[PDB]
Amino acid sequence: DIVMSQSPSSLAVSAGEKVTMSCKSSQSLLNSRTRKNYLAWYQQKPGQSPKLLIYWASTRESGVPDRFTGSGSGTDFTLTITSVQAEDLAVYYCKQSYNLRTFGGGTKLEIKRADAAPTVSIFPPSSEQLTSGGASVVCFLNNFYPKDINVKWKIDGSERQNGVLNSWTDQDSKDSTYSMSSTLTLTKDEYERHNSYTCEATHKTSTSPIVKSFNRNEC
Amino acid sequence: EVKLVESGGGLVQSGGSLRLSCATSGFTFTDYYMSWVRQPPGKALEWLGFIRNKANGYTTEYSPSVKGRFTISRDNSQSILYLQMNTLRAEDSATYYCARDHDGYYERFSYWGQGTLVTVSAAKTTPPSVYPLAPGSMVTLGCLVKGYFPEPVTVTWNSGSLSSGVHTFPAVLQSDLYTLSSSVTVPSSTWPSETVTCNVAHPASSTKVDKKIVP
Ligand SMILES: C=CCO[C@]1(C(=O)O)C[C@@H](O)[C@@H](O)[C@@H]([C@H](O)CO[C@H]2C=C(C(=O)O)O[C@H]([C@H](O)CO)C2)O1
Ligand SMILES: [Mg+2]
Ligand SMILES: [Mg+2]
Ligand SMILES: [Zn+2]
Repeated sequence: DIVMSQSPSSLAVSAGEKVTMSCKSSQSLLNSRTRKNYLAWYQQKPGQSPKLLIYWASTRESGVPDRFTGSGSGTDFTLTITSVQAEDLAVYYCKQSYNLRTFGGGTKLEIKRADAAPTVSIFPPSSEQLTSGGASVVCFLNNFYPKDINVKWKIDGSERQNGVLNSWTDQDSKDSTYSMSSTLTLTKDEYERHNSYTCEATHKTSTSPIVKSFNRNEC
Repeated sequence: EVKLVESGGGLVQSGGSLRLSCATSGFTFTDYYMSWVRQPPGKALEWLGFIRNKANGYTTEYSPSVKGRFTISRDNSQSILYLQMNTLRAEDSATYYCARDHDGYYERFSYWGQGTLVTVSAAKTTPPSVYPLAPGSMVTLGCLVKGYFPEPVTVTWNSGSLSSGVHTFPAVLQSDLYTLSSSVTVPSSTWPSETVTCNVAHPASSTKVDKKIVP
């Protein structure tokens, strides 16, 4: 059959530096009749469809920045990005079309940047939710780097770990940061037994956690 | 301008069938092979099959993973491509893309649709609850889109006019329902003096919601 394999699985590179990734086929993709390698590269940015970058191994599609260059032949191919930019964050796929078509497993390119502290915001349950018997408290931790972050919820000063939804965005295409949402969900009955609700974020950018709180009596 | 637009994705039970369509314009349809490709959430692209162009008698080929179970066809009068899926299973849950393929010369998929999401599951359709997130130089506001099934939902802010400084958090499945949230950050001088509204849609339940963020 034709097995396509890519390397690395993932990597991070700083803006302005060079990126090299590789694509192997289990069989030569060089068509002896047309003298071309039937190997294309696609870029898939977060939440988008794949976009064609390179085909016949080295032909750069119209409108693709000159920083993207495909090379190689036979069973081994390379995509090189010189002077990488924040917007190049994406999964890159190679694809053979020598015998039907088969995609490689992708290489995830992340962007390294300077550490950045999160901006933290807390939100109490809406009256339209409380009326239904539930109470979700939301904390946004926005625009930080690197991705690793700790959030604790404290209720009247005591840590709680049950009832929590955490979700990270993909890296931002403009500023190369991450954001995270943390949602604590309680019943209205339990919500009404306590006053102080606190989101505490600990990130490598400070030894001091960022603390956001609200008090039910103040709503 | 070349346009490819998939439709027909949604929730379907295990063992069921579903047919996707892909409307096209902006190129000579019969000149081109057309492919289908799918992507399970967070996983790699998988080529499924193609239908050849008129020069090659519009014949079909399929990956071993779906041969005998999926069928590709095309309407050459209206320039629509179809994928019939049968005996669906959980492993078929994925975003499905149509892509323009070979023209007898170039080896490339020039163009891809936006994709249509298929979910194979026994769970029922549940519309979201949509809750405003208002605070108790910049101000951050949000919407909580809670307890829906299946994916996806769409969230915009002020009908898409606020796009900068928006973060929409990927949905998370807990106890058989999805929840997501979306934040927007705007100058404090502009809210609440100017209106901020999240617009949420859940196509599975035809839900359309506009939630004004009120101080
Ligand atoms: C024209 C048919 C071949 O094209 C495809 C196919 O399977 O339809 C699709 C294309 O993207 C390539 O994968 C080729 C593959 O390179 C084989 O190409 C051939 C084989 C044939 C054939 O008739 O089966 O004919 C081609 C030329 O037209 C003959 O000069 C070369 O497969
Ligand atoms: Mg941001
Ligand atoms: Mg045939
Ligand atoms: Zn309690």
